[PDB]
Amino acid sequence: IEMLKTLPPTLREKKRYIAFKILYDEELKEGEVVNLIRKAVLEYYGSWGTSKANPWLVYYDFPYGILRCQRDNVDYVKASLILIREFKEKPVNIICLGVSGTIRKAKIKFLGIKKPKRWFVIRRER
Amino acid sequence: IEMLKTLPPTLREKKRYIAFKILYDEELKEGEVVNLIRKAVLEYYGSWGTSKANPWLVYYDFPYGILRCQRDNVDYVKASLILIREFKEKPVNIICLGVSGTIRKAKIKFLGIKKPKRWFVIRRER
Amino acid sequence: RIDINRIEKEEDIKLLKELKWNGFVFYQYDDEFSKDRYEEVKAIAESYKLKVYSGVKIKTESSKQLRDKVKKFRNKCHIILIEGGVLKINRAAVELHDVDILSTPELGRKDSGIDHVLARLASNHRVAIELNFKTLLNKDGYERARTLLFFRNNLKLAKKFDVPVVISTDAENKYQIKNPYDLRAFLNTLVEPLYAKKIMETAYKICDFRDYLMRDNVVRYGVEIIKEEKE
Amino acid sequence: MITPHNILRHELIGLKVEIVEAKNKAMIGIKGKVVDETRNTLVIEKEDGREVVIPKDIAVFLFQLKGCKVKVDGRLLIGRPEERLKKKIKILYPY
RNA sequence: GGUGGGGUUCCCGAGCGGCCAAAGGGAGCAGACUCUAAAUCUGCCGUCAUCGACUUCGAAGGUUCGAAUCCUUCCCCCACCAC
Repeated sequence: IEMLKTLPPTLREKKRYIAFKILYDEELKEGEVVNLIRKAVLEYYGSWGTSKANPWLVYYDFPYGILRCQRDNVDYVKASLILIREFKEKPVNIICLGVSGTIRKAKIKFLGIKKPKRWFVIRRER
Repeated sequence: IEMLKTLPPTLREKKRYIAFKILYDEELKEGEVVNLIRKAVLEYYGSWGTSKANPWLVYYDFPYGILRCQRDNVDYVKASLILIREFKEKPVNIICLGVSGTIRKAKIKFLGIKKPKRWFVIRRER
Repeated sequence: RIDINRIEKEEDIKLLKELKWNGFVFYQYDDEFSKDRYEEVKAIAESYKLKVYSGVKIKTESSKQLRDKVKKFRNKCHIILIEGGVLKINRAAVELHDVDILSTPELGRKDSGIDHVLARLASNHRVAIELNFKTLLNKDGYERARTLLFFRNNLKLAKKFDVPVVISTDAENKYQIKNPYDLRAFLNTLVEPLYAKKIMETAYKICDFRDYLMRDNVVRYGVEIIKEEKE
Repeated sequence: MITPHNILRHELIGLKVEIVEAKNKAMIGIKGKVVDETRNTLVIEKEDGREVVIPKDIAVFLFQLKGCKVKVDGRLLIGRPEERLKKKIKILYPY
């Protein structure tokens, strides 16, 4: 088996979760969102900043979305979100709602109302 | 006439001059050097770092070259010089010789022997 | 300032000496090593002005039968490297406490470089982490991002536990090699310049220790001099 | 016979010794024999006549054998000589 | 955050405080056997590789006439838990 232990929280990367929206009347696949956010995070950070602020999209079902960040550099990720201009025929709009430390709290502040827990049940049932 | 005064040296940008070489048996035009160093300086800096460290090539006649930099971030420009990997059929090699504050001193330390002054004569004769 | 690369021609190494480099390591990534290659290493090292230390390398074999055979092939050469993304061989490689430097946690794994238990066991057994750079020059953009994220994670896990780190380019050709000031400025760009100097200091001291160990009659750091009772 | 390899387990008492490097500046330059030995300590009687108490882990020792002169750390000589001849394996990395 | 446990040879696994006591099995090498090979048996079995002797029972300290074993500490590896 290939298993890696999670680092202790004094040594692990301090993270934040940015909740945002990709506003347009057009539609997107989540892989297109990952591709555009990788191109933009390169275009604003280089190798140095992308090693610095740790970008990874975690959720995109609706035009809303949730992405993970380092704690000291959420303003850098937001400035990376501003400089979207064009994707191959058209722009997309990226508009941030807020930022929190978890999904249950950022889900209820701007995104929705209830607090879901799906990772536990897909780990224990499957 | 369109003229802009040079900023006073307490307020102007503190600059350094990196002398380097583009080692290959192949040949390059200086515009190709400017294009590759712009693509690489984007790919390592983004908009933020390219506003930060001020890249501009000033000289390329031989495979040696001279480029201008900000003073606090010459290590960032060098790390931008390392990550050259490929240009459309082939790499180019970028190898730094040194860094100084002017052309007459960086020209004699690694590049050549004598100290030329060409800007003054092309300004006063032409 | 010590590099780790393979030898192809003499002009490349003559260009290496003319810049800053005082010595380097010849890299044998194969299972067929003989004295002819090492004599050619001697000839090219005595060609202009240099000293080269040769090593051997293994990849993708068994768990601890490989450990015994690796010790048996290591008893002929100076230093050694074991590369592999498998954690199972990595535990034994940091457990056997005789490998000098360790590489490849990022491209065979693509999940995370060093585990916390792995870093604590490396602190007890004193094995060093070697950071390659040819992996940076044969990837794409987000691959560079994930790879340097892994290197910054491993840099923290080596800084907090005082794990020795050796930087190298892991070169393969004439032009894959880069400058030592470049690598120092890049490790300055990542976290700190003092740790960047400490990496080069450790890279010199580990080869100095292996040379001082295999040079004379030295067993568990015991120096024996003139008028020996040696059998 | 006393061998430079098994000097990690041979008895140190009854052998002339001088130390060459130590962190204590006045410790450097002594010459004498070994009389008493505890876990990280030698009691050395000088030729001049002064008994000195030398800790092992801070210095390196040069033991004078029958003709030989062997340089061994006292970090390798950690432990009482009873436990040292029982079995003590010490691996030192001066990085 | 919690309970019941395990770490011994290259891999799976036993072992009264005591003569490598270290059951072992599979593996490697060699012998034997066969036209060749499989299976069975024999010795080395980690080393010298004929008897025999020494080292390793996760690591350190301590008890003892003497530690895989008894005590303490440091660790890791299992199993299962949100409802």
